[PDB]
Parts: sequence; C-alpha cells; structure tokens
Amino acid sequence: MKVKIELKFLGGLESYLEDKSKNYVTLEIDSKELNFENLIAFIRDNIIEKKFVFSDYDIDEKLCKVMVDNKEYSNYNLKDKAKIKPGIIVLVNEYDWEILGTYSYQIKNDDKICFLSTL
Repeated sequence: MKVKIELKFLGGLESYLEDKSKNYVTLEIDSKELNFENLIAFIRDNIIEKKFVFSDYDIDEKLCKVMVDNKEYSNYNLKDKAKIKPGIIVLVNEYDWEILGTYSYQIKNDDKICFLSTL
C-alpha cells in the first residue's frame, strides 16, 4: 500500500543529508515489503552521504521505485537488511521504537521517523 513518511535526522546526522537546508526528507514507497531492515539499508546508502556513520555494512535484489523529496530512486532494495548503528536512537511519531517492536514495527502512511545520534 501507498506509504508516505518523514525521515528526520538529529544529533549531527542531518549534516550528511543531500539537502542541508532541512534536517528531514519525505519518503514515498508503494510496496507491502517496506520494513525497518530495508529502510535502514536504503537510508545508509542513498540518504546519508557519509560512510560508516548510520549503519554497519553487515550484508539478493528485488528493486522498487521510491521518491525522496522530489527525487525518484529506482534502486530501493526490498531484500536488503541493515541494523541501525549502536548509539543511534530511533523514534516513530516521537515514541522510542523499543515500545513499538523495533524492526518488527509495521511502518504506516504518515509516520514520522527520527534517527538521533548520540555518537
């Protein structure tokens, strides 16, 4: 189903965004396979411009089109999986993702996700 979310970056993570005029991007995806594992892998390689600061390079391809603000990407790998780097706090709608089921959380249309570095 159609999912439009906000991805906010805090604690210094915003300095690695393509658009440095704001600390967030909007992501649009029309796939039932969207999850935090493929979302973290995609942010790691396409939204965060600096290497090693967001997620480890721990890890098949099933690619899909996504919108990041007004830019289309065709390399969103629904089969990729990545863990958030320790020291990065994840919030969904300002709730700690630990009370949401972390990686098992079903991301929903209009969710506001925040990544806050303590590193």
